[PDB]
Amino acid sequence: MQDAITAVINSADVQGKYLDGAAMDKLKSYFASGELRVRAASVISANAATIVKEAVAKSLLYSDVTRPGGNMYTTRRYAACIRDLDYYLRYATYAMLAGDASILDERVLNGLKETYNSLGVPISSTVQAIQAIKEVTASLVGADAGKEMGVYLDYICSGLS
Amino acid sequence: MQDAITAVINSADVQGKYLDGAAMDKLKSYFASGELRVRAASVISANAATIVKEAVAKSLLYSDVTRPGGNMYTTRRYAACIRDLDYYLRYATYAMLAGDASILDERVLNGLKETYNSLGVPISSTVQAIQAIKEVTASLVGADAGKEMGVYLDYICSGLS
Amino acid sequence: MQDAITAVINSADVQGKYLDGAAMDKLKSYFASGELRVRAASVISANAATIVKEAVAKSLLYSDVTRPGGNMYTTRRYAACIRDLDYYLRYATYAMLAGDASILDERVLNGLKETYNSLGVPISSTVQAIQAIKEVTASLVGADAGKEMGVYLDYICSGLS
Amino acid sequence: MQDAITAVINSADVQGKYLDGAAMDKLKSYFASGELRVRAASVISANAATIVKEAVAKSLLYSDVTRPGGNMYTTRRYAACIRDLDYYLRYATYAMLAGDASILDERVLNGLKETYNSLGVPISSTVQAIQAIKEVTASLVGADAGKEMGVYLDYICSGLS
Amino acid sequence: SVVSQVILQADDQLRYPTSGELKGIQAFLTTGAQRIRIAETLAENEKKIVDQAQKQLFKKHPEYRAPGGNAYGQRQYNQCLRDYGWYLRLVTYGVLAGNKEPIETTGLIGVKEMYNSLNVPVPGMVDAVTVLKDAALGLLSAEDANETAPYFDYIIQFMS
Amino acid sequence: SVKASGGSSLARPQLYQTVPVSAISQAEQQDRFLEGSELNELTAYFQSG
Amino acid sequence: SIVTKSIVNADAEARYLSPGELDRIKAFVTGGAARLRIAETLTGSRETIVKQAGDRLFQKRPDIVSPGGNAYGEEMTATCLRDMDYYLRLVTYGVVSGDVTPIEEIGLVGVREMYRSLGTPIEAVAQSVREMKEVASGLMSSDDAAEASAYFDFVIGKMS
Amino acid sequence: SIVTKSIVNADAEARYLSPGELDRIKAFVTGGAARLRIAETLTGSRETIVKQAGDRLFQKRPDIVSPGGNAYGEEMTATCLRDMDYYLRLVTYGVVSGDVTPIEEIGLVGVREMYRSLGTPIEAVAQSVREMKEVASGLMSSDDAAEASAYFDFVIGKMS
Amino acid sequence: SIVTKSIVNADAEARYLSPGELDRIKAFVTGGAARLRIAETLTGSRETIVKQAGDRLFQKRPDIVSPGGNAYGEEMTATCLRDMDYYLRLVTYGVVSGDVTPIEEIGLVGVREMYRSLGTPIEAVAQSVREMKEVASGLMSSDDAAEASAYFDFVIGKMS
Amino acid sequence: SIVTKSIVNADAEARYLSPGELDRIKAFVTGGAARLRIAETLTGSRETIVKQAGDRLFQKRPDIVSPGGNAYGEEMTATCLRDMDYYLRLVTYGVVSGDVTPIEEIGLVGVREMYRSLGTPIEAVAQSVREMKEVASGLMSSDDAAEASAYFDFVIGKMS
Amino acid sequence: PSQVAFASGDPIPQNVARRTPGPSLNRFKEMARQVK
Amino acid sequence: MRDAVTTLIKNYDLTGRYLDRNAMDELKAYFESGSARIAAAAMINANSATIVKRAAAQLFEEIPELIRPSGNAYTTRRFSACLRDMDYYLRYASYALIAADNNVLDERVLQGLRETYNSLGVPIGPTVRGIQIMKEMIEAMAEDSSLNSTDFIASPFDHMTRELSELSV
Ligand SMILES: *[C@@H](C)[C@H]1/C(=C/c2[nH]c(/C=C3N=C(/C=C4\NC(=O)C(CC)=C4C)C(C)=C\3CCC(=O)O)c(CCC(=O)O)c2C)NC(=O)[C@@H]1C
Ligand SMILES: *[C@H](C)[C@H]1/C(=C/c2[nH]c(/C=C3N=C(/C=C4\NC(=O)C(CC)=C4C)C(C)=C\3CCC(=O)O)c(CCC(=O)O)c2C)NC(=O)[C@@H]1C
Ligand SMILES: *[C@H](C)[C@H]1/C(=C/c2[nH]c(/C=C3N=C(/C=C4\NC(=O)C(CC)=C4C)C(C)=C\3CCC(=O)O)c(CCC(=O)O)c2C)NC(=O)[C@@H]1C
Ligand SMILES: *[C@H](C)[C@H]1/C(=C/c2[nH]c(/C=C3N=C(/C=C4\NC(=O)C(CC)=C4C)C(C)=C\3CCC(=O)O)c(CCC(=O)O)c2C)NC(=O)[C@@H]1C
Ligand SMILES: *[C@H](C)[C@H]1/C(=C/c2[nH]c(/C=C3N=C(/C=C4\NC(=O)C(CC)=C4C)C(C)=C\3CCC(=O)O)c(CCC(=O)O)c2C)NC(=O)[C@@H]1C
Ligand SMILES: *[C@H](C)[C@H]1/C(=C/c2[nH]c(/C=C3N=C(/C=C4\NC(=O)C(CC)=C4C)C(C)=C\3CCC(=O)O)c(CCC(=O)O)c2C)NC(=O)[C@@H]1C
Ligand SMILES: *[C@H](C)[C@H]1/C(=C/c2[nH]c(/C=C3N=C(/C=C4\NC(=O)C(CC)=C4C)C(C)=C\3CCC(=O)O)c(CCC(=O)O)c2C)NC(=O)[C@@H]1C
Ligand SMILES: *[C@H](C)[C@H]1/C(=C/c2[nH]c(/C=C3N=C(/C=C4\NC(=O)C(CC)=C4C)C(C)=C\3CCC(=O)O)c(CCC(=O)O)c2C)NC(=O)[C@@H]1C
Repeated sequence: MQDAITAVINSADVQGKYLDGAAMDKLKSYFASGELRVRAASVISANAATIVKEAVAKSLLYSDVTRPGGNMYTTRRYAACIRDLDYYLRYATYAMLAGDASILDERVLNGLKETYNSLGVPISSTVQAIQAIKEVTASLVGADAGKEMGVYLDYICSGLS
Repeated sequence: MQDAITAVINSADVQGKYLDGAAMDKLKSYFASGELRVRAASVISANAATIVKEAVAKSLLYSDVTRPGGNMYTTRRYAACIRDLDYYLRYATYAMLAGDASILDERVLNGLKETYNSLGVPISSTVQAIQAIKEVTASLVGADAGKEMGVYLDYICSGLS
Repeated sequence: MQDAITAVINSADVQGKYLDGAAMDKLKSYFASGELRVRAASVISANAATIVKEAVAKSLLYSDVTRPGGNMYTTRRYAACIRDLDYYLRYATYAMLAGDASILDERVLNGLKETYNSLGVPISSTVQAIQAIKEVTASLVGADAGKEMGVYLDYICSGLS
Repeated sequence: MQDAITAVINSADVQGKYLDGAAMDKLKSYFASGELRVRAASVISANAATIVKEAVAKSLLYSDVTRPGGNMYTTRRYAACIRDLDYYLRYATYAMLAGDASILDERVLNGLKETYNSLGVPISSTVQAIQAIKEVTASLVGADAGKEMGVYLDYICSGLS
Repeated sequence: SVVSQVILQADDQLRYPTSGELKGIQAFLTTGAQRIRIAETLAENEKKIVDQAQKQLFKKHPEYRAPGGNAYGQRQYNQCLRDYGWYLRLVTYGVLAGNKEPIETTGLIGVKEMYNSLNVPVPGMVDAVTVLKDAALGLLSAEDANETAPYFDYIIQFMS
Repeated sequence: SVKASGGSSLARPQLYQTVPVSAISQAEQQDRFLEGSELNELTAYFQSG
Repeated sequence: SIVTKSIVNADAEARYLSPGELDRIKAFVTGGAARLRIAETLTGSRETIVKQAGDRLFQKRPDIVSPGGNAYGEEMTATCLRDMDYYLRLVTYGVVSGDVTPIEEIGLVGVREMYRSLGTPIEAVAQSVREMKEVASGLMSSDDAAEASAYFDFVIGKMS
Repeated sequence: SIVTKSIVNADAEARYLSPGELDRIKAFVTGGAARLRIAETLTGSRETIVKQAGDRLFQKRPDIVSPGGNAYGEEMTATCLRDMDYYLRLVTYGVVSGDVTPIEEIGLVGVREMYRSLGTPIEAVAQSVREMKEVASGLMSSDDAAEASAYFDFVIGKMS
Repeated sequence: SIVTKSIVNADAEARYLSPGELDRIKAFVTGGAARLRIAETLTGSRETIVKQAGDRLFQKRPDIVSPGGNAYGEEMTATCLRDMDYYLRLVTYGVVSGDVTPIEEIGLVGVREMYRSLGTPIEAVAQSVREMKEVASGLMSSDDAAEASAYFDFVIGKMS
Repeated sequence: SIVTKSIVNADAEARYLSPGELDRIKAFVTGGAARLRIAETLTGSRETIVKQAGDRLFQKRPDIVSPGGNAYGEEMTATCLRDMDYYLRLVTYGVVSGDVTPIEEIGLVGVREMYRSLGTPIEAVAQSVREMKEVASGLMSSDDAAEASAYFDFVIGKMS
Repeated sequence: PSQVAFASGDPIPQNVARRTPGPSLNRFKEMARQVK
Repeated sequence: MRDAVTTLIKNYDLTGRYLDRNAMDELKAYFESGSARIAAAAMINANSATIVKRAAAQLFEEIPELIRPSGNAYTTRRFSACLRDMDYYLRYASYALIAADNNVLDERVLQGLRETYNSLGVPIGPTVRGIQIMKEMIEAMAEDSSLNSTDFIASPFDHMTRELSELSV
């Protein structure tokens, strides 16, 4: 994985030069926008079960997915879906802290598509669940922090689709 | 693809209720910003060649990417990269006038990581190219209209990263 | 794996309802067949080694398969072929007891063709070996339970096809 | 695809420099061996079906594979195997005439292993069939052209394995 | 006919007609005598069938004679009777042919939009074909009814 | 069960057409920017919105 | 089921079924009529066991239906009774199969994670299934209610 | 099979099964007893058909068993008899199935280039199938001989 | 080269190379000494043609280096002569290959859109390769000048 | 011819001929005199070449002149010698033209269908062309027979 | 000129109702009614 | 596409065997059941439209959330798509009843159905619920009608239910 600072360092390293002025400006932008990422990660780590619980109430409860025959029917499948949503929320928090979505490729999206297609997991239903996660965390954490969280959760949705 | 109006109306139809308090605010913001977004897209469509002209002059030229051994070395690879920046600008205008990134999710981000990782296109270099397009459009069409383009442009950057 | 009772329970649970009269009829049919299945399983479990002995003598012995240059030549390969026929007999006994080929789908036919193609194991020769197992078991148990065992042995053969 | 000439041209081009003397010795060796390659390709194009005939007679006939239950049981699958060996011989002559194994990795090999795994085709047995093709071709054409054909036939075998 | 379907399949797959389909033509030639008998009895006794079917339909659906329908005048009444007569006629045609292809080329392909343009209800006509089936199978003998029933049955299936 | 999977990639069927989607997709299938026709489309629709 | 459990154990030991296991399967297929009689008894009294047991649970733990509770309200009470009926159906499946594996693969693996995601008191759901056991033993005979109470007590032990 | 062809022809037009193909399916079902009798006769006399037809083939065409012929030698003669037994088994499959689709799928696709790669005269294998046809026609009644010789002549057409 | 082109054409036609291409391949192989002599002469004198052609182009077209021109600037002129060295290298690649396929696959496809996105006059690039052609023909012998100049003015004709 | 298929390739690529292709025309023109004297020598020896080819064919494979063979009779052997002489004339046309296009467009497309319809042993015709190769290499010099044997090998590979 | 910011502007919070038991649980709802 | 006679021929061809007495007994059983299979399929053709309408009505009254908002039978477009899917299931069930084999169901129904339903969000539980509802109403109608053998009718619907269904246990 890499953050924004590590991405700038790696780009300047494979170019083979020192940090020029544009790299300094990108670093200054990240250093300016870091504190809001810190407080957003604090809020998400505070309420991390509540976004998952509320978003499952927003999208998946009392529906065909949790009804008999659905993919979230049994308790083991419900616990697996809650585990998957916890993974998505935690890794989106990691990507929001890093300012880069590289960890989502390295850890999450490298095999999730083929894993879900082997498992029979409804990718559309997971997309609606992650959009519900996005809406709940955007209501909870603020405006621009909610925008950043929505960007990384839409990256997770784009990796699933 | 879908736009902001379709997203609003699908959320309202899934909820099963009418357009009570916030859908109206989103739609009046959309219809208010629409004519200036159309004017911005008119300016971008008029000056579409020149944006990628000094965008590639600012970002990719006189680098090891353009040097021999780089991915943008030959004339065919150069013209393909120019056509890709034209694609990014055009679909960013599409997402701006739609008010939603579903066109980017459905026609851009569905296989972009696949084709770039299979071909060998440098992700950091093309991210810098779209950042150059963002600052060029922000200079050329205005700060706020340039930022309205730039939220979809760095959505494409986050999809690339 | 699924037997008849678990298949009925799985179907009714995905239906979401309690067990109706058709479930009662299928359960009573399986309980009617169960004593014959248990008697056949006991006879096969007693005569496990002799069926494999007669099948190897009937099909594989004194041939180019067991001659030098054959895949049953070296005695570790011979003992592996014996253990494979014990696998087929034991899992066909399991499938006959269960009234279902789900265990053959999950544990026997799972990658068996790729396994044998990687090893160099002769596919048609082991098909004839399973056929010899089918004839010896039909001679040793009877027409009815021998036919029931031969259904799953032919299922193993068609999976190897 | 690339022959030896396009291979050394691209090797000079990727580092961006002109042809040196050491790169010229590659063309000297290729133009030394070119008429041997021409006469070898003429001989194999004359006797194209004969090599496949003696290879199947040497390796694949009267084995397990033609027997009922084997991969070459039906006449359609026998014709498909003859077709595959014609493919291998023709593309091996293509790679021998080009002097570079790019056409094999581009049009024969990059997608054939998983195709044979999906079809259940025995990769070890078709590697032995390609070895029989190599032995019959080296008997027919000569020592140097035989081992030149055998290099690309072993390239096909290594791509399959 | 089934001969036409076999010969079109032979021309499609670029070879002479095969053993099982030739036995199909032979079976068709054996049953063609009773097919001709069915055509004769339906042609001679069509009138009671169409009369019973029209009174049964128009007592089951009291809206075409009522205001708000499409069968007010005697010319529309004669048009509905003409549609009944042509449908029973096409069924006799397909019974003679042994299968459905004359009915597909004469009165099936485009029938839904055909009657949407003339505002005649398609479920009304599937009720019409079912009551005409009831009249025809009541008038015809038992194994003859079993032989000629799937032609009408495919008519209701293709209508809806 | 089924012995193979083709993969369930996400399908996004368009439930109904609205005129911004219509104009954007109209030029998107033609592989071009929104020229003056689609600009007047969106201009009139955003004025009447 | 008992057959699948015996096959899984014998497969893990890499052997055929034991004669004791075969005798247990013989006893199971002879007692099939009795256990399906228990099944039809439970499907006959599906709506009464949940009724009386929910009444006992609500009078035993009124914080469940108190304001601020997890099952506060009409619709949350209905969801609680639906989960009760789900567990009764799983007990019916278990006494049919003769094994607790159909019970535990559907409603006991991940139940603690599910109910901590929902905020539901797991010990109160356990008390609900206890009350279902007492109501079933009320409107059932002695030894067969002991037989069903074995699977009910498995649910209690694995849940609480 | 006949049932396969009828279902495929219905599904290609996306309809249900037409009356003509249902009549052809019931003709297939009624002829099943006769086809089973013919196939049982062939599989009972499967050794003497191969023996007598191989004898008649090798007397009529001594060039293929002369030195320099394709079937010269004891092993090659036994392999030729094995090929004739294979084609007789395919004929029994076709008689059972009621058409020529199993024969065509198993042992008539790529036979020309297969026997060309083997170096075997395809007209001589067709002569072997012809002698099998003559022996099989002599070992049954006249209509059964015609019915089996239909599939035999299909093999003649696809191999010559 | 011609080897790659002939192999690709035969692969498209799914056949081996005919001797009408094999004689071409062996004659192209034997006639390679002249082409490698041209290539080594060009890469031995490689900078001198660039110097002379740049001097003659900047003499013939002053508006290239004029204020407001495309190559107005020191690094502009440096990259202009770098593009000239690029195209001379591609000419040597075509001389080495005996075919214009390396020139097409490296520096002819997308040249027009590339130089429109650079602002550089394509006809002036054509003039640059033209002065390259006269300088090379001046410093190398007559038939040798014809062989190299054929590739040179193929590049010129692909430009303009 | 090689020049006309170079024209075909250049027209398919929508361009003039590459300098490598003009070098191919150069090599074709320079080798034309040697190819023409090869063709003149073998058309001077056109009679004894096919007489010795026929006699060598008769010694290789004697069942052709035997009863039961295709060429039984003096007129049949005369037509066989005429066909061999016509294939010799096609070898003349191929050596003259410089490619195997005249053999392909006169007497090599559909040769399998032609000789399968005629009943002609195609391997025996390949043996006749091989004996023609042997006697042509016997009475032809080494490089000239090497040049003709490539076209002969194309005839062998495409016809056998 | 400052009113262009639809997506760049402050996003509007949404009123999405928490999902409730529907008419698949009608018997359990009327059961809860008569139990009270 | 393989019926019972074709899959028996394929099973014997894999082992390279002639048709023995067990094979002739299986063919005799198929050929004696074939008249009842044809009568059942003609019954299926008879009441197809009314049975898909009343089966959809029974499905949507058992699970009423499908025709409500957030369900996948909400619009008339979704309603007609659900009717088309149920008619597809009935048509291929008729094909499997004629063929006496579920290989047609495997080849043409079930091999991409989970993928399409997960792609479009279509539920897989109410689908097999409607399939089983069709099975119960068709079996009851065949019991009402003069059908001597009705045991084979449940086999294609139960095969669809098991293959399309999700492994709960
Ligand atoms: C500058 C952008 C960088 C760069 C790019 C580069 N791209 C290609 C080729 C392709 N790009 C695409 C992508 C798309 N096609 C579409 O229709 C869409 C959605 C609108 C996308 C995103 C594809 C498919 C190709 C291959 C074929 C094509 O040209 O369309 C190349 C060429 C690769 C080659 O070796 O031929 C290059 C070089 N390279 C850089 O260095 C910049 C970082
Ligand atoms: C009743 C004894 C207690 C109670 C229950 C309660 N549960 C829920 C919500 C759910 N419970 C489940 C559980 C299961 N689904 C299954 O398929 C199985 C196995 C067969 C089980 C055990 C599920 C899935 C839900 C979510 C609802 C849905 O299906 O969409 C609630 C509702 C909470 C809410 O809506 O947020 C309640 C109230 N609560 C108590 O206090 C009693 C102790
Ligand atoms: C929840 C939003 C939806 C959903 C989930 C669901 N997932 C599974 C099972 C698995 N999911 C994964 C995926 C991952 N692998 C990883 O490495 C990571 C983090 C980077 C993830 C998220 C895996 C491996 C499994 C398999 C676990 C197992 O073996 O049980 C299930 C269970 C399916 C089952 O058959 O048990 C479910 C239900 N499905 C839905 O319907 C929700 C909308
Ligand atoms: C002789 C000392 C004893 C004995 C021998 C005996 N052996 C067999 C049968 C077989 N033995 C083998 C063993 C091997 N195959 C190998 O490749 C190797 C090592 C190189 C060994 C040791 C095999 C394969 C057979 C089967 C024969 C076949 O080829 O199919 C028999 C025959 C048993 C029968 O019933 O056919 C016998 C009698 N018996 C004695 O009493 C001596 C102690
Ligand atoms: C006998 C009528 C004629 C003939 C026969 C002959 N055949 C072979 C060898 C083979 N024939 C086959 C063909 C089939 N295999 C199948 O499974 C089927 C369909 C069920 C067919 C048609 C095969 C595969 C072989 C190779 C043997 C093997 O099993 O590997 C030969 C031997 C040729 C050799 O050189 O070995 C012969 C002689 N020849 C005649 O002259 C008769 C006209
Ligand atoms: C000189 C004859 C003319 C001229 C040149 C000029 N070129 C550039 C910039 C670039 N030219 C290229 C061209 C290529 N690079 C390759 O690898 C190949 C194929 C072998 C070609 C054709 C490139 C890539 C550049 C960009 C620089 C870089 O390498 O990154 C300029 C500069 C324009 C600018 O805006 O910077 C100029 C001036 N101009 C003329 O007028 C002469 C006709
Ligand atoms: C009669 C005066 C009124 C009436 C009654 C009625 N409707 C249904 C059932 C359905 N209604 C619909 C309608 C719609 N689908 C849409 O997408 C829209 C908006 C354009 C509408 C209006 C549908 C699909 C159904 C079937 C699903 C369902 O059961 O709800 C019934 C029940 C029929 C039955 O039980 O068989 C009745 C009695 N519909 C009208 O339009 C009049 C206002
Ligand atoms: C009705 C029982 C349920 C239901 C159905 C529903 N299906 C779709 C869409 C599709 N269904 C299919 C499936 C098939 N294609 C085939 O070729 C076959 C077998 C012959 C099948 C079974 C496909 C491909 C689609 C997509 C396009 C199409 O309709 O062909 C929808 C539409 C969903 C949408 O938003 O577009 C619906 C509603 N939904 C339910 O809730 C019932 C359980």
